[PDB]
Amino acid sequence: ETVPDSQSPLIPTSVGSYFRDD
Amino acid sequence: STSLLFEQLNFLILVAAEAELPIAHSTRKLLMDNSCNNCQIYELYNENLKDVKTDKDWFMNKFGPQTVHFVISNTINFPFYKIVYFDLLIPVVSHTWVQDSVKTKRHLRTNMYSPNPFHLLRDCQVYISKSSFNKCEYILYSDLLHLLGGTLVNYISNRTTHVIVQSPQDPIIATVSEWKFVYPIWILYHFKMAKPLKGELATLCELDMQDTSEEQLFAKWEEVIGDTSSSQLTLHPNKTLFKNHHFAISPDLNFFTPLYWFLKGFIEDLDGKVTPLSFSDDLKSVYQAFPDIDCYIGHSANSPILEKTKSIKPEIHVGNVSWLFYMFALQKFTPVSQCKLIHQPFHAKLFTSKELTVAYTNYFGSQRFYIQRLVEILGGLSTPELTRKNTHLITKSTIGKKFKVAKKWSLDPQNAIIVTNHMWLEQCYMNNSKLNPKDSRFQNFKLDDNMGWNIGQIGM
Repeated sequence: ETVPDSQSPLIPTSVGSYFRDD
Repeated sequence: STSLLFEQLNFLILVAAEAELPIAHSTRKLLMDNSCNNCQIYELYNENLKDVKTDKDWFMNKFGPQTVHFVISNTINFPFYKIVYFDLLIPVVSHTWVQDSVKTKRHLRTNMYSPNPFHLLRDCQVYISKSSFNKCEYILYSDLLHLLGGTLVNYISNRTTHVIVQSPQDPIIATVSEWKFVYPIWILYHFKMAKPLKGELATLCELDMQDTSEEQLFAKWEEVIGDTSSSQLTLHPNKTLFKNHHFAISPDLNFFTPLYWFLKGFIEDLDGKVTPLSFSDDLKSVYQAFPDIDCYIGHSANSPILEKTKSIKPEIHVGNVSWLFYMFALQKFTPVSQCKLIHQPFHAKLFTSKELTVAYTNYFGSQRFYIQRLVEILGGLSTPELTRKNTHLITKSTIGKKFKVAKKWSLDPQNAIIVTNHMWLEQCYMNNSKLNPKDSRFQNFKLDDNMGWNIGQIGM
């Protein structure tokens, strides 16, 4: 499932993934 | 008590004074009782390092041939600090990192335990809103954040302390609504002044919904970082770093204009000169009118401006903004070919998110920053957690549950997550080619046996 970092996310990385000059 | 927590890891303790021998002995004992592979001691105070070049080769021969994973020191005042920290990307952590890591039974993140007093954001977990920034802005803000010891996250979480935005209009603010929304001057202030942000100045840097006009943002920037006299003046004492150099700044760096003023002041305060190139310039005449221009600074390796430039000035140094800041940390001017792959104008994206959504294990501190930068400029995503969303696991060694789980999933013909080392990422970028990650060389998970296999050396 999810194996943590070992060194919890709510709003994921892929949502706000674009730059405003893409 | 005892454990296997530090298994297969090499340590080096720097003792800065004879009074620190008891804490040096007390830390070696914790590291041995938890099964470290090796722990050397080195007494700085009992050797003359005057007039001996403590360089990269000196360090590898003196303390290798295998990697050092962690240097334990409560000071950065030693003459191979920059070699260790900025070139070889070996973390440098305080004695307390050993204690806390044993107590929590985990290899804690190195950032909070750095003794570099410039690492003013060592506590912060910072989200930089991509929707808010151009690519070249994002890259610069990340560079400076990392140079200030902070951690870059690509997700908002409970751990997140700060969200960097450009303006109230940015779509990340609304769709969200603890942690604090700030303008990028929050970063730049710490970098330029080298002291924490505490006055009314600290109030200017926070997201304010009345600032719907460009003229207001411009006015907070000129106040927070406009005008000078800074703290910790001893930390970067080479104020002529860029003397007799003159930088042509590409128009493909479309910075927020105050942000360009910051970069111009950074360069000029280090005694260098700056000319901005525009798209409508005639390049022959710009370079003929300013014949002392010897460096080009640009974002993209495929800019037409850089193609025509090379034709006119084929011996020009060709770098990116990152390159400036790396010269800043080395405190020495350095040809690009002697720096790292990330200090060149960026290649066109190689992979998509779909081909390249990688996860990684056993990379601490700057090596972490470095995988992330590499994945970015390769065109993929990286995640802090390993899930089935991931296409690859990047690894140095065979330890950690993360490797065991992902090594199991790679046996399935359906799953087909790939387990490979970091040199596949590096060689892909250097050759600008989708190489095959199951090749012999990229299945070597014994990179720690040699320090030259440290991530970041390929391309030097």
